Amino acid sequence: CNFPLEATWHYTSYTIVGALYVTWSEGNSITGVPYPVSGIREFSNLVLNNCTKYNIYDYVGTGIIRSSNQSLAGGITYVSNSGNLLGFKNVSTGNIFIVTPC
Amino acid sequence: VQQDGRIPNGFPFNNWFLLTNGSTLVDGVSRLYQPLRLTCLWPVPGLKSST
Amino acid sequence: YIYNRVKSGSPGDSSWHIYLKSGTCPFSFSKLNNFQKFKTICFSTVEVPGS
Ligand SMILES: *[C@@H]1O[C@H](CO)[C@@H](O[C@@H]2O[C@H](CO)[C@@H](O[C@@H]3O[C@H](CO[C@H]4O[C@H](CO)[C@@H](O)[C@H](O[C@H]5O[C@H](CO)[C@@H](O)[C@H](O)[C@@H]5O)[C@@H]4O)[C@@H](O)[C@H](O[C@H]4O[C@H](CO)[C@@H](O)[C@H](O)[C@@H]4O[C@H]4O[C@H](CO)[C@@H](O)[C@H](O)[C@@H]4O[C@H]4O[C@H](CO)[C@@H](O)[C@H](O)[C@@H]4O)[C@@H]3O)[C@H](O)[C@H]2NC(C)=O)[C@H](O)[C@H]1NC(C)=O
Ligand SMILES: *[C@@H]1O[C@H](CO)[C@@H](O[C@@H]2O[C@H](CO)[C@@H](O[C@@H]3O[C@H](CO[C@H]4O[C@H](CO)[C@@H](O)[C@H](O)[C@@H]4O)[C@@H](O)[C@H](O[C@H]4O[C@H](CO)[C@@H](O)[C@H](O)[C@@H]4O[C@H]4O[C@H](CO)[C@@H](O)[C@H](O)[C@@H]4O)[C@@H]3O)[C@H](O)[C@H]2NC(C)=O)[C@H](O)[C@H]1NC(C)=O
Ligand SMILES: *[C@@H]1O[C@H](CO)[C@@H](O[C@@H]2O[C@H](CO)[C@@H](O[C@@H]3O[C@H](CO[C@H]4O[C@H](CO)[C@@H](O)[C@H](O)[C@@H]4O)[C@@H](O)[C@H](O[C@H]4O[C@H](CO)[C@@H](O)[C@H](O)[C@@H]4O)[C@@H]3O)[C@H](O)[C@H]2NC(C)=O)[C@H](O)[C@H]1NC(C)=O
Ligand SMILES: *[C@@H]1O[C@H](CO)[C@@H](O[C@@H]2O[C@H](CO)[C@@H](O)[C@H](O)[C@H]2NC(C)=O)[C@H](O)[C@H]1NC(C)=O
Ligand SMILES: *[C@@H]1O[C@H](CO)[C@@H](O)[C@H](O)[C@H]1NC(C)=O
Ligand SMILES: *[C@@H]1O[C@H](CO)[C@@H](O)[C@H](O)[C@H]1NC(C)=O
Repeated sequence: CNFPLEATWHYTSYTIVGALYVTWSEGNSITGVPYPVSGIREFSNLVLNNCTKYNIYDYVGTGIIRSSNQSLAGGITYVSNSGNLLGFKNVSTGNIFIVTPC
Repeated sequence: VQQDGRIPNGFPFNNWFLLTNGSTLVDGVSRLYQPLRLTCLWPVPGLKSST
Repeated sequence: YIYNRVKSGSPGDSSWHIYLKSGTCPFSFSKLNNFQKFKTICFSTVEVPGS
């Protein structure tokens, strides 16, 4: 599939210049990143206490994340029966985070 | 190894992963097709470069 | 759309039928004369990327 490259002179005339071609297959080996992160050995980001957009273990949405601590024995993802994050446990440790819709 | 190759109920699967070809499950219940019936099981096997 | 069988002067070409097929486009060629509306169009007899 492709992305046509178009040219115009002040949006009067329009013509195609060329195109960018891309192939792909679905899966989870390669991830796009918003900017050229450097220095960091393992990439993640977490903002607390006011609205964010998040991508957390493939759950995507918006809201406010706050830290807490409860004896949540079990896995690392907690969701509603509508598929929305209620919270998550930060894998390497026992800290848990609560996710709310601002 | 139990009769018919079952893993004993109550075992903790300390380092046993589910195999995948793509995505992974994190939390939930489902029917899987996985290499979990044993014909053998060899403890602390003694594998060396001479094996 | 015009098929010039008449170019032969003696239409043995009447045994041939040459016409446009339904295209890969969200419109029928023959219906482009109804009151269809565009911002821009352009037509070509040669391959154009994205067309
Ligand atoms: C399939 O896998 C599942 C996924 O992991 C599994 O479910 C999980 O099962 C474990 C059992 O191993 C859950 O156990 C939790 O343990 C808490 C931890 O404390 C215990 O364990 C420590 C480690 O084992 C011990 O150190 C500690 O014991 C010590 O302290 C005691 C207290 O001081 C003392 O008496 C002992 O001597 C000792 O000194 C202890 O034993 C425990 O807190 C936890 O909380 C539940 O119970 C509280 C009491 O009922 C409720 O107050 C809490 O409020 C919990 O109930 C919630 O979860 C139930 C399970 O999900 C629901 O029925 C309830 O409705 C309630 O759910 C609400 O809240 C959830 C938010 O908290 C929300 O998501 C729900 O929608 C709902 O709103 C609990 O025992 C573990 O958490 C289960 N984990 C998960 C994620 O569910 C399931 O068993 C497996 N399937 C099969 C077939 O087995
Ligand atoms: C990632 O994606 C790959 C994608 O292909 C997938 O690998 C494929 O796995 C299946 C399972 O791992 C392999 O296919 C066959 O599986 C049977 C499984 O046993 C069941 O079925 C038989 C028949 O229904 C029952 O009797 C049995 O009880 C079970 O219920 C194997 O037995 C097949 O093995 C054959 O080949 C061996 C080597 O060639 C022979 O020794 C064996 O005799 C088999 O012969 C049979 O099949 C031949 C097929 O060409 C046929 O010619 C023979 O007559 C005879 O019938 C077999 O392997 C499938 O091969 C796998 N893929 C690849 C690349 O090989 C991965 O599992 C998936 N991974 C994950 C984690 O999802
Ligand atoms: C899940 O839980 C783990 C639990 O450990 C969290 O991972 C750790 O994150 C901290 C951040 O959370 C990493 O530790 C250190 O972070 C610094 C981050 O910068 C902020 O904090 C400093 C704190 O002094 C402020 O000055 C600064 O403004 C920022 O606000 C790094 O700069 C540190 O680097 C230094 O130490 C390392 C280790 O000794 C040296 O290699 C570096 O040269 C340097 O001197 C440092 O890394 C901590 O390392 C992380 N944990 C692990 C295991 O690595 C995860 O963040 C959390 N998950 C999520 C999503 O947050
Ligand atoms: C069949 O014959 C006619 C003549 O019998 C052919 O048409 C003529 O071809 C000549 C030269 O080849 C031209 O000068 C004439 O002017 C043609 N006729 C007309 C009306 O223009 C015809 O092409 C032959 N047709 C075939 C073989 O398909
Ligand atoms: C709100 O977000 C801005 C960034 O969007 C940050 O400066 C500020 O501390 C935030 N927190 C709160 C609770 O106001
Ligand atoms: C931990 O839980 C207590 C439970 O009573 C709460 O007051 C405290 O803020 C929690 N949060 C954190 C991050 O410690």
